[PDB]
Amino acid sequence: MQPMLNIALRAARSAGELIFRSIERLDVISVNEKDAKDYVTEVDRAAEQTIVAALRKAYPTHAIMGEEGGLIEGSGEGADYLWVIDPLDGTTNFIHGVPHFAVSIACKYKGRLEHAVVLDPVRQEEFTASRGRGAALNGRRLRVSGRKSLEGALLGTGFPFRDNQIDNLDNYLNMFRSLVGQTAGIRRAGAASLDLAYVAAGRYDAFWEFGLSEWDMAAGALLVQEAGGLVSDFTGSHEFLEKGHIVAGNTKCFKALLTTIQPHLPPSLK
Amino acid sequence: MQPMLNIALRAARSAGELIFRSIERLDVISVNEKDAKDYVTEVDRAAEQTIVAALRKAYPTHAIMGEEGGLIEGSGEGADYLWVIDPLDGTTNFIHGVPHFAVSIACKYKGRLEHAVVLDPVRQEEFTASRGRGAALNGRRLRVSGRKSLEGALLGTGFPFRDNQIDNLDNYLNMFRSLVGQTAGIRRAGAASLDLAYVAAGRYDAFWEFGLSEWDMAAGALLVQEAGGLVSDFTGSHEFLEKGHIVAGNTKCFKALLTTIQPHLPPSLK
Ligand SMILES: O=C(O)c1cc(O)c(O)c(O)c1
Ligand SMILES: O=C(O)c1cc(O)c(O)c(O)c1
Repeated sequence: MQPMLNIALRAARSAGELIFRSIERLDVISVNEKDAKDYVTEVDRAAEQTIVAALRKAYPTHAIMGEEGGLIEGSGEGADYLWVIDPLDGTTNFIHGVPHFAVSIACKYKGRLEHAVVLDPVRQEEFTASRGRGAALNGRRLRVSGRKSLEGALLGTGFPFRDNQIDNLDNYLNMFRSLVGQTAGIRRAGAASLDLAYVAAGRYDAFWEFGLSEWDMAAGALLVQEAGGLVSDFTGSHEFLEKGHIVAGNTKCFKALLTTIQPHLPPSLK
Repeated sequence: MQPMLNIALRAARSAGELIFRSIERLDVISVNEKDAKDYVTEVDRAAEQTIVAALRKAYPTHAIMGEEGGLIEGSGEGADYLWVIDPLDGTTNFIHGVPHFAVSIACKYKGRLEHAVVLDPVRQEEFTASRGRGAALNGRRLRVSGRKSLEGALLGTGFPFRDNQIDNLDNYLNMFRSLVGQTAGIRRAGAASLDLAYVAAGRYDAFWEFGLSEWDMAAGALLVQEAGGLVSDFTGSHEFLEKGHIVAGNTKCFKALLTTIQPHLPPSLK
């Protein structure tokens, strides 16, 4: 891999080790729900510090973006590079003790995905990719599935909003209803980055979600493109990071899933 | 532990080793669609034989009822024991290469759940219980969560039915709609056994599903009861194993989920 992807990978590993070590005290701390959520914010910030420290040791002039910290611009040539970091994808799973969550690290050069790490530290699954270098899971070269249609497909989605609102719920369930009929299953495991990784690995045949922020999609999107898959927003265009709505799949199941949800979209998602 | 639970646990381990070894040859699947389902049948039958050989080595007079093999009756005093086995719960996940599935073994004495093992061989998480001894995860005592209401709750569910048409999905989504309300999330992960285990561990606050077979509910239902939790069918009665509909939770989330679904059941599930 590129030295840059190796540094992203090593960062993701250190953060995942700290997050992994952090899940034990939760069931002990879980008795105070608000104090438990405060603790998870603190674990997330410790994970962000671990990632940023490792990245900035190799590239102190790069720009960095996170949910909480926002955009910190670079300097010189480094102004062109942007690290998009989600230190813990699947915070609801994490607070409940559900072992399915991940560190997510993307590197963008002039707005285009260059490098991606999605790291499951419980299963110790390291998903990696660089633009034009392909995708891998623990060093095994990854490829999207061969499935030709939604019949007998396994699809993923989520509902990533921090409150259950009826407009988002109605539109979400409209699409869900329309998408059940044929599939071998529909999966809601609760971490967008792992869903996109699973499409890249051939474990899922397609994935769709709206309401996502860039840090939840960026790495998974490169994994899927480098796996020979397709990624778009709900209009079929390439602004999934900016719009928050994404369809990702193998080529055929991507097209069928994108076409299937259009009749159910409000103009908001068009 | 009791020798009988130890034998259950050892059998679950050997089947998990075989299923784990069987996931590597998949190369995250998509070989031939038709060949893949047959492979799953082969893996499941090999695993059921591995479990049954350990069960009959220790207890040759016990009755045994498997997902593959169906019901084989016992003899003498052994006739009082029924082993209810799913050698691989989460077959659709397994065939796609999604690493979330479990071996599930219950033992019933005179109609009553007596022993339970649910084993996740990827995360190597061994959930165990005997009537009156409590439940454990890798030997560590389990207790259902403290959450007092469905507000910020995490729910588990699934809908394995695929009819020619969307009627049965409609009734399922009637229940789903009524249950979203104030919840933090719902999960659709593909293995009922692990969802009931997750209620028993405090990882889910409650769970509901209909169309389930006994071998997928039996072990998880004892895990929940021994974790201080509640199990019933969709009417609030205790015919979940026979009817295929089940609600499991901590005290308050079990009651609130039971209350919320009552108006939304079809006469099918009364
Ligand atoms: O219940 C859901 O719709 C759901 C809940 C979540 O908290 C979540 O992250 C997800 O991806 C889906
Ligand atoms: O078919 C099943 O055993 C099943 C299907 C699901 O959609 C699901 O979430 C689950 O826990 C189990």
